[PDB]
Amino acid sequence: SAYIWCGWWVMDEIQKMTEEGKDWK
Amino acid sequence: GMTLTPGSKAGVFDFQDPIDIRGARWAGESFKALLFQIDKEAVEIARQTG
Repeated sequence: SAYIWCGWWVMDEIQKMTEEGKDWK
Repeated sequence: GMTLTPGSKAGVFDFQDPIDIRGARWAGESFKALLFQIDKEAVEIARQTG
Protein backbone atom coordinates (compact mmCIF):
# COMPACT_ATOMS: atom_id res chain seq x y z
CA SER A 1 0.00 0.00 0.00
CA ALA A 2 0.90 3.70 0.11
CA TYR A 3 1.14 6.54 2.64
CA ILE A 4 -0.55 9.93 2.29
CA TRP A 5 -0.28 12.26 5.29
CA CYS A 6 -3.69 13.86 5.86
CA GLY A 7 -4.53 16.00 8.88
CA TRP A 8 -7.61 15.68 11.02
CA TRP A 9 -9.32 18.46 9.06
CA VAL A 10 -9.81 15.96 6.25
CA MET A 11 -10.94 13.44 8.87
CA ASP A 12 -13.20 16.09 10.41
CA GLU A 13 -14.74 16.43 6.95
CA ILE A 14 -14.91 12.64 6.47
CA GLN A 15 -16.53 12.04 9.87
CA LYS A 16 -18.98 14.84 8.95
CA MET A 17 -19.75 13.40 5.50
CA THR A 18 -20.63 9.83 6.51
CA GLU A 19 -22.44 10.91 9.70
CA GLU A 20 -24.71 13.25 7.71
CA GLY A 21 -25.62 10.68 5.06
CA LYS A 22 -23.18 11.52 2.26
CA ASP A 23 -21.75 9.04 -0.25
CA TRP A 24 -17.94 9.17 -0.32
CA LYS A 25 -15.11 9.86 2.10
CA GLY B 1 -0.41 41.30 0.62
CA MET B 2 2.95 40.01 1.78
CA THR B 3 1.67 38.42 5.00
CA LEU B 4 -0.87 36.03 3.45
CA THR B 5 -0.74 32.32 4.00
CA PRO B 6 -1.68 31.50 0.41
CA GLY B 7 -4.66 29.37 1.41
CA SER B 8 -6.05 32.04 3.73
CA LYS B 9 -9.07 34.34 3.58
CA ALA B 10 -7.01 37.54 3.26
CA GLY B 11 -7.90 39.69 6.25
CA VAL B 12 -9.39 37.25 8.75
CA PHE B 13 -7.45 34.94 11.03
CA ASP B 14 -9.93 32.28 12.12
CA PHE B 15 -8.87 29.42 14.32
CA GLN B 16 -11.01 26.91 12.46
CA ASP B 17 -9.13 27.03 9.14
CA PRO B 18 -6.21 24.58 9.36
CA ILE B 19 -4.05 26.74 7.12
CA ASP B 20 -4.27 29.85 9.32
CA ILE B 21 -3.35 27.98 12.51
CA ARG B 22 -0.81 25.89 10.57
CA GLY B 23 -2.57 22.60 11.20
CA ALA B 24 -2.51 23.21 14.93
CA ARG B 25 -4.77 21.25 17.22
CA TRP B 26 -6.39 21.88 20.57
CA ALA B 27 -5.33 25.16 22.13
CA GLY B 28 -1.67 25.57 23.05
CA GLU B 29 -1.02 24.66 19.46
CA SER B 30 -3.79 26.84 18.01
CA PHE B 31 -3.46 30.03 20.03
CA LYS B 32 0.30 30.05 19.58
CA ALA B 33 -0.48 30.14 15.87
CA LEU B 34 -2.00 33.54 16.45
CA LEU B 35 1.19 34.73 18.13
CA PHE B 36 2.90 33.93 14.85
CA GLN B 37 0.38 36.02 12.94
CA ILE B 38 0.66 39.04 15.22
CA ASP B 39 4.41 38.89 14.71
CA LYS B 40 4.19 38.52 10.96
CA GLU B 41 2.47 41.89 10.63
CA ALA B 42 4.44 43.68 13.32
CA VAL B 43 7.42 42.77 11.15
CA GLU B 44 5.69 43.91 7.97
CA ILE B 45 5.04 47.40 9.36
CA ALA B 46 8.79 47.77 9.67
CA ARG B 47 9.01 47.34 5.91
CA GLN B 48 6.42 49.95 4.99
CA THR B 49 7.02 52.58 7.65
CA GLY B 50 10.77 52.24 7.44
